Amino acid sequence: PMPEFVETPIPDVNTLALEDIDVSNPFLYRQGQWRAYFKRLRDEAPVHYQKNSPFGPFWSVTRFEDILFVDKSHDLFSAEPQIILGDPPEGLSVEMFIAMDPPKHDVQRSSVQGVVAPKNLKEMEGLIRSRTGDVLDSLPTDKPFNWVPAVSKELTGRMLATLLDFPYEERHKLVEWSDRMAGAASATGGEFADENAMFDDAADMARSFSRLWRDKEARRAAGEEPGFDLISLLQSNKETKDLINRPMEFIGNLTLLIVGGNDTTRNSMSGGLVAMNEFPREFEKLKAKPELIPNMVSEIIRWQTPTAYMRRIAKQDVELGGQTIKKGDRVVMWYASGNRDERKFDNPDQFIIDRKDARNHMSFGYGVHRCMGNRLAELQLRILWEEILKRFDNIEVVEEPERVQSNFGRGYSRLMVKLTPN
Ligand code: HEM
Ligand SMILES: CCCCCCCCCCCC(=O)O
Repeated sequence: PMPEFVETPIPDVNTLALEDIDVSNPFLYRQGQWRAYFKRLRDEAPVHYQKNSPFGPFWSVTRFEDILFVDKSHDLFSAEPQIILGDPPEGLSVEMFIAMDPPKHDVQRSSVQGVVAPKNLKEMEGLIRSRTGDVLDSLPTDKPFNWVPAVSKELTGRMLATLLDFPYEERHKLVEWSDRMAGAASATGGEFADENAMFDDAADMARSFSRLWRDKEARRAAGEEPGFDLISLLQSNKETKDLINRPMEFIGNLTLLIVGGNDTTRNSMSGGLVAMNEFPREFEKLKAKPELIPNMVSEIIRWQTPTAYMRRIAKQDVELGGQTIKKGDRVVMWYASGNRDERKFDNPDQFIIDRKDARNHMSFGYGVHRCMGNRLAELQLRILWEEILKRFDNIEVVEEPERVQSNFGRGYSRLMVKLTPN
């Protein structure tokens, strides 16, 4: 059983020899050391091998251009068998096409991609906007409140339910299951170290998803209008009508969807407020020119980088950054560093809503695995800020945010916000 990660003070990077820089530490983000640690790696060892880590030996690729190459080169770097830095609880490795190489990756992704196709998103836009306005209206305006459960987690759970047509009153289950899987100490240095609960969740999820498939099939056989959820789409296409007969594909694809959209959406929604707090001239610029919302959504996603990395394994020896990556080595593409690389972005650490190249961010990765839900993610953020401008003249963070323990998700568990209506 992987032991629990206990927080200790992270020293300055200059106190360390290059070979001893270990960025797998899941408290780097919380302690505000990630920026300096990744800068030193970009400047002095952009392709860096760490031989001593709790998750095992690994390479760190930290420059924007080098990450691009690795992410795009599925001929040289495999996404199998996992894309988190460590390993899952033995027996609890779920099959997900995010950790699959072409050509199977392509078959499975194509079988679900229609759920976030633009025509499908347009039909979801009104429900997303309704819920966003209802949630914002319900918020207190005379006192600070925790934005994380009140807004980010609330809207994300509703969205995950809509994607699977999951019972709304059980939506919390999708988040709880996703949080435990992504926060496994063995995989991300997260706080979830009870493996029995992970096995319990796996069975509860297989049963819940199986019940959902059979329930939707029955309702379909009864002539219910086919919805815009993944289940309805899967049951509407010849190749996936029998998907329940293949349980690895079924449970894997559905688990990937909810984990993929769980804390990414949550921390995108919270992170924009943190960026507004650090660069409040950005809020005045936005109020003066709302047209900049779409570009600002890209800049929020660049600055926050809700998912810090994706991991690969070298299919062969590969020369990169003056180093020889050996076949079988684990290679970690640090999006969180790539997006702060001044070789691509001027003033990278600065939140600039009118940033000309904000759309060039690598927060969704690049290559065959580039985030499938990227348009829905941008849609949710665009609606949130449209509805924020309608209601509030100012939003202030009145307390230092509390940040989540993980080397994988970059996020906030507590964000105290004071709203000023207009
Ligand atoms: C800003 C929000 C989001 C972030 C930061 C994010 C992050 C990522 C990243 C980094 C990847 C892999 C990139 C790569 O390896 O090159 C990915 C893939 C994926 N994401 Fe997201 N994502 C977001 C939104 C969403 C949402 C809302 C969903 C669900 C609706 C989703 C579902 C997926 C799926 C299914 C994949 C696998 C695609 C594949 O492997 O072919 N994403 N995401
Ligand atoms: C414990 C092994 C599984 C870890 C969680 C699944 C992998 C992450 C999938 C979501 C990707 C993302 O959110 O960017």
